[PDB]
Amino acid sequence: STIEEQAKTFLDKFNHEAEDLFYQSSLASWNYNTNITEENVQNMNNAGDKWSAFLKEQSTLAQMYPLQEIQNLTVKLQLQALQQNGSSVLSEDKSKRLNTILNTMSTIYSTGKVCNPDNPQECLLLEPGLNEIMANSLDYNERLWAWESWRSEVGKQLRPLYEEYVVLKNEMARANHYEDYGDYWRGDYEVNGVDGYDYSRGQLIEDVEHTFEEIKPLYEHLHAYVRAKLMNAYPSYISPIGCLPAHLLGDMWGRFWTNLYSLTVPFGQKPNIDVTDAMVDQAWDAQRIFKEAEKFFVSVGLPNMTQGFWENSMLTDPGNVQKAVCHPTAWDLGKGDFRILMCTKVTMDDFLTAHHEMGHIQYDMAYAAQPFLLRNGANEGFHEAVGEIMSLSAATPKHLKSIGLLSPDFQEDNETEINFLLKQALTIVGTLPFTYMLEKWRWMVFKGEIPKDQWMKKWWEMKREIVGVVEPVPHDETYCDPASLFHVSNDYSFIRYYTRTLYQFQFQEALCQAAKHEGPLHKCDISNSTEAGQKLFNMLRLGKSEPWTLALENVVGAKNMNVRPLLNYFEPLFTWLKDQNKNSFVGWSTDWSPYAD
Amino acid sequence: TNLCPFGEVFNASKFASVYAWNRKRISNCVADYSVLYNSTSFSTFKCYGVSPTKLNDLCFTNVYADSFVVKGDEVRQIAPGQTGVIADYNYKLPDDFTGCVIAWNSVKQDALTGGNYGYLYRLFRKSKLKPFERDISTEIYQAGSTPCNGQVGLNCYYPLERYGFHPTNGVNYQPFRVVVLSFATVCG
Ligand SMILES: [Zn+2]
Repeated sequence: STIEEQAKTFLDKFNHEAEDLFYQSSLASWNYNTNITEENVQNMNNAGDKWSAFLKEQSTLAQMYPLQEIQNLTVKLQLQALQQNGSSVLSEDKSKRLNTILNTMSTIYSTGKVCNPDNPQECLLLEPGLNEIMANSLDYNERLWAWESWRSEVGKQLRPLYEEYVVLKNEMARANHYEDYGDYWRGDYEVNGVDGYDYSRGQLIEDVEHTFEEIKPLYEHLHAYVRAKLMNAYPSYISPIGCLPAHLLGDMWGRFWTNLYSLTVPFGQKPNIDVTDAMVDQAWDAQRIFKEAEKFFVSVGLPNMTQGFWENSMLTDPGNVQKAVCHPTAWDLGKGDFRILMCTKVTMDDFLTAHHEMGHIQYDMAYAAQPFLLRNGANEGFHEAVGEIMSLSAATPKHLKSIGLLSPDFQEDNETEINFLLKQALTIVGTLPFTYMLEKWRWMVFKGEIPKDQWMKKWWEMKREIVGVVEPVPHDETYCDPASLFHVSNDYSFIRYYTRTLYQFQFQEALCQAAKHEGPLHKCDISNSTEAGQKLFNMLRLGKSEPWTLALENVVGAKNMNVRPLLNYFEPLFTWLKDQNKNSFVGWSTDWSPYAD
Repeated sequence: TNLCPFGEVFNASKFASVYAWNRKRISNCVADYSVLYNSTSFSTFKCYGVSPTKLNDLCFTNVYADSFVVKGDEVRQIAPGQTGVIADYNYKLPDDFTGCVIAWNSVKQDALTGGNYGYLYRLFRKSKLKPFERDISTEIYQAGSTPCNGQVGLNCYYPLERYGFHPTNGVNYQPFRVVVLSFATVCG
């Protein structure tokens, strides 16, 4: 009759009554996402209303088993995830504001449209329209317009909410004994009471910062190169020593420089690798793509997709009548129901983002035997990073000749590989400064190191100093650009993208060292390599049952985030970029800008 | 002389919940022991103490048969010497079993879209079950050091819990019907 025993029994009733209420919610949240009908909108919310309420009922219950008396750490971990009474710690009057804010902000972001001056007849959502401009248009002013009208006409509306947002979120974070809300988000990485594997929340701000410093040489040289290439596409607008204008970066924010590849391809004479065409000819379907993806995981030992996965998953798109959300998603619905929902076209880029999603499913299925509460990746970053290494290994030319979608008559000279590495650098390396900033700006705001009358001042200062990016129009404290990005105005942490990037190359170096790969890491392909599979699975099956520093060390042999594999993956590019820059300027002046003022 | 009604035990439409598992006593008769092999439906069919062919050429003093429904992750506990909620608190087989555990998947019947909750199991008990023991007490479990007064509350749980059988589980969580044949007048 000790509190630890009593806690086990309570967790053991919670594990059986949640597996079904969480299955009723997943099961109903699938229908809204495949049949989109106002009826199914209601069956979903009720199911989630039942689930959401059940948790807080159990939440208040779990608190009468204090961790101070719990020794079995899995037991301690479950009680912890459950004892966190969360946002209800406010008065009921404030919780109504907080959730109405979050919903108001979300409904502004999704429904904001801007209309064009020289044609008010046409109005554009971000969803399909502005994003098409910010990805393809080569006209400076049109890009300038869609950039600036968004951050003003829609970003200003979020400014007041965002203030009230921060104010309430801080109250909740302090009540829970976190010093600020950013500190609350840092708790995701937090590990205690395990020797040599602990990890405090304040240890993340250092490690993210110490690791960013070893990125700078690579980025600076990527920055300088892309600048020189942009300074052709926009001859009279860019300074060869000035920051990059924020609206010229390939998408609405500059999160990924992916779309700048044509304006920055190294050896543009070389025919690019795009197997979109070889599939059509040998007749491939979403059935084949996902049957192929399944094969890759079986070559490394992992289990093949469950019988009910083939029967209940939505792989194609009925379309017309039914109306699904076509965002590729992976689903752990409960009770063995694993499903991937992707409206898959026969592209290649949809074949590689299906190896990503099945990585999820493969991972979800490994730690499926854990207790209910311990069913999730080791940290926020673990779970997307398991997916990226699958795309890395399947995109490789070595792999596409195995499956037979690339011609054996393809010549892999150095130039095609620098072309492949740079397209990777625009995405992977691009977003690291962008991501590190955006959190550090929030971390500070929530810490109060940035007052309201310096919000947009210190945002664009940090864009200039940290990122080498400048605004094309000066912005005052009436703007609120951060919340013009989807993560910001939807209440989601964003450092997850920084740490996932670093993890994936740690993982990929290891799994490709156990596959006895000889060559540059970028050509690796862990296929046919069951020694690779086994080392991955050993971490996958843990779930969050172990401290994330131990899961990472089960794979790569280190207790922490490590940049040395990142730089290593891109070093054949780095060294080419350096030579390419011998007469360019590398760096940027913090106080240039594309405007008179 | 007389035929053993094993079919009406395998062919029955309704099954008992595993905590109140059924038992039918088959005696003074004779039936076929190979009509249970080339059925090719039984996913599980492992004799743990006897052999199907020999059974025909042996007469037995007592043939008992038990019938129930459990989830797929749990038919492994209908085996001699295992531990798990089902084998500790619902149906226990002895360590000197001479018999046969036969099972198969019954989603066709026992799974309904949106819920099938008729089948129960006993989640908590005050001790483990003697072999072939049946506990049907709907009496409150005192997990705590606080008495329960026939009232549910802190560290006081109702002992039966409900199986949720949906036709989109994994084989993992789908319904399954089990039969446990136990073992000088019943010949072959
Ligand atoms: Zn993903």
